[PDB]
Amino acid sequence: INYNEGQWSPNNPSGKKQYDREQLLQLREVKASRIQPEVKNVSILP
Amino acid sequence: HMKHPLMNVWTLWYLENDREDMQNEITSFDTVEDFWSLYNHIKPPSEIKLGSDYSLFKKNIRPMWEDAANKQGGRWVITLNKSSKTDLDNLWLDVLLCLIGEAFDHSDQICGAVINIRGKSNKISIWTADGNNEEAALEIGHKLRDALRLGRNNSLQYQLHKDVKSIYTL
Repeated sequence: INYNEGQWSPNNPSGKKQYDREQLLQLREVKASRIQPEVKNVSILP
Repeated sequence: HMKHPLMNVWTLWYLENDREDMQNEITSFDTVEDFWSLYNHIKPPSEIKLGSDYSLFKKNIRPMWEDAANKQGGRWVITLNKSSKTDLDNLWLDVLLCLIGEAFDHSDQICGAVINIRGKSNKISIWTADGNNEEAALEIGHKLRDALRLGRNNSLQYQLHKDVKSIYTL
């Protein structure tokens, strides 16, 4: 995705770990975001 | 593999209404991708049982105002005059993205967020550390109003946990 100057990115590991709403939502569809997580309670699962 | 790390570790909580014992620690995460891995596989706030809560707090802060981390703080409360599936899910998710993304200048003052599903009314709250830090509370409040496009259907009020009067109203 697009990154701002000074922002953390794979190309800029020293950048600030601050992300905008739009940037965060763009990462919602990557493969790592689609893996099922490990959770203790089940009632909140669809 | 190449995940985007978050500035803080976050823990998701789920309170199920019944007779502290009902606060349940769901899981913790510290990257953007691990957050979406969690959010994409759990019920949205519009689908959880009446009387339940979701909470997202920095690691080892419990969603309990009497705990030392929250005792001296307050909360920005968002109310919906007319509730709907769309506003509930969109507002909650947008609040979570503000938190994990560190969208506020006063990041250190944010403890977490809570959404109460209470049927005919619903509340979304952002808990801060010190209710006397006027600069931080107002900066967070103004950011919420803009980032969430709050308007006529909403009221933005800052209330001390110890208190029902409000300290600020936006």
